[PDB]
Amino acid sequence: MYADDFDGEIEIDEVDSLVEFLSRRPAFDANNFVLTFEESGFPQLNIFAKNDIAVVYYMDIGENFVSKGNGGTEKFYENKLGGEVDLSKDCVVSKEQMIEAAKQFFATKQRPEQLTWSEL
Amino acid sequence: GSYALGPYQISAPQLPAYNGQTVGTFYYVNDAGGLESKVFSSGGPTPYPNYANAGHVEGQSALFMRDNGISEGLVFHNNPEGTCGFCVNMTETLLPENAKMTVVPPEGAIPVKRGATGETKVFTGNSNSPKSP
Ligand SMILES: [Zn+2]
Repeated sequence: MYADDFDGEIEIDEVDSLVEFLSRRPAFDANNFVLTFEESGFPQLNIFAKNDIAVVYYMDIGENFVSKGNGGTEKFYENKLGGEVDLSKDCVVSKEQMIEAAKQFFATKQRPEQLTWSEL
Repeated sequence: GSYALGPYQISAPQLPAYNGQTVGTFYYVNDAGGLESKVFSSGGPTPYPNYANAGHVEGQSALFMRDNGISEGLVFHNNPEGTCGFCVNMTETLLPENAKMTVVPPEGAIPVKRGATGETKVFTGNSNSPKSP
């Protein structure tokens, strides 16, 4: 499976590597992950992570979903040089909840059933 | 490499060197048929923070078109890793229906995240609108 983060792309073959990979925080105590099985990048799980929190997107052609936590904004980083992005606090989910989602997407190649989703 | 925008022929303006925040020039045609431009940078607050691309250069370009009834636009940005996958997949939702917007990354952009593109993309808006957060 393709796995992209701040530092580039590696290929992940089993869940334990994936779980270690999602723990990486190369800069600003943050990361931006793209998990996909397709060369075109669709479907993908696209994860913003900072401290012990995260925002999770699932994307496919004609499909756009975002995690639904429990609201202002929360700043996440998109890259290693510090490009910032403001995301909804309504979408911030626990770092653990995000791992479980990424596990389900790795085993199913489809939208994880763990998280609550809002459709965009 | 110039691009058509209604009657006008526009090629890339000089842009800051890329430092992690994307910067871009948006060109459009006003109701009199005149040429206008705005400079956008990424990283700001936005009215739709649930959409990861709303605060991007191309997302502000799209929401500006929605708020001003603009139907044709052209944007040049400076991100060497291209136009991101959030924009590829969400930009027609921000765009008002049938509006056309051409996004031009820098020459020789090379994407590093799947879903991203290093090529010029022509979005045409679809019928759905941003959901409020
Ligand atoms: Zn973008």
